[PDB]
Amino acid sequence: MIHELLLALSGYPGSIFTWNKRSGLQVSQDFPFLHPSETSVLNRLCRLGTDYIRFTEFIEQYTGHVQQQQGQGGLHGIYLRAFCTGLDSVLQPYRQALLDLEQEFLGDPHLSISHVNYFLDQFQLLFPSVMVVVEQIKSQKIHGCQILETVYKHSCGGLPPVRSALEKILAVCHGVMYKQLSAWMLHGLLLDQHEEFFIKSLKQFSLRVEILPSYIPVRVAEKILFVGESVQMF
Amino acid sequence: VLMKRSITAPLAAHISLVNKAAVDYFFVELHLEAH
Amino acid sequence: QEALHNCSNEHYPVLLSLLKTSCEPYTRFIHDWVYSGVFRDAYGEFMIQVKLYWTHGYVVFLKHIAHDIYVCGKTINLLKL
Repeated sequence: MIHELLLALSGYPGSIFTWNKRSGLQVSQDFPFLHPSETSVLNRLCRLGTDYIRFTEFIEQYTGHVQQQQGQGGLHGIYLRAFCTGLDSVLQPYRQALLDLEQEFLGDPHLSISHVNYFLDQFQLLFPSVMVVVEQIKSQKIHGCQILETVYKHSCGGLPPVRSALEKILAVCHGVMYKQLSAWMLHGLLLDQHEEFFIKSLKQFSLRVEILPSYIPVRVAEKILFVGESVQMF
Repeated sequence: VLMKRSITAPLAAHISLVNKAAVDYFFVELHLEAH
Repeated sequence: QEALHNCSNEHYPVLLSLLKTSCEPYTRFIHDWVYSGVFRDAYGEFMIQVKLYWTHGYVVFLKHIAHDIYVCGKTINLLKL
């Protein structure tokens, strides 16, 4: 029971906590060692581990699977990989929690299920909220700059931990937009390939007015487009 | 930003000297203007 | 093209450090034709290669400066004559 659950939650499926895609992790529910008393605790703990398997699976699938190549932001593309990169770094305290747990079991092997439920209560609300925020992005094939808005609107919530957590990933995706913008305004060199960063001599550029993020109004984007056209011209 | 033009500026100064010497070498010495 | 493909990730300094040493003998090759104009290649990595003095040949890295090297060497090689 002890190392087996930590094995399952880390992202490698357990033999007691059987990996399904439609019921996630489920306890085997056939031993005469388990009961309704402990089952509910195991299910509550299993929620976080199922979400963690999905997180690591998505991050692995979309980080370092191509040379960034055509590519769409629903499958390929720099923004989605940036989302996976930020998603791994927000998940670092969960890894630390599991590592700490094994050390406590080494110190005393008689700890109960109430201890692990008690420590992992703070993740217990944080994982379900961010799960649907990434789920809507995955299902609808949200492409381009709309990804930033999609995570942005649910980081305008009424839950503080979710706000900090989503805000970190949004900073990561801003970073890749800013790295491409830091050349094009001052040189004219695009560093973005087959994605949108909301701007496209005497012409040859146009503002992508439809894709432009809502917290970046049309007025500032016109000044951006002006700067890029000018530096291209001379 | 990816730029390889920062090395071109300490190189074009010699490109220009070579080109000016090439055009001058015909006229003031080999006298193509007289021909 | 591998530089411009991915430049905003963790693989950016390693790829830049790879491309910066993948061009190190090339700067020696160019460091010949700027001051003397004598042919050096036996590898097929050089695109300025072997009548009225235009019977040497000339055929992505920046092709905008290569033809300048092809003519900037041949002036020094003309003053040898």
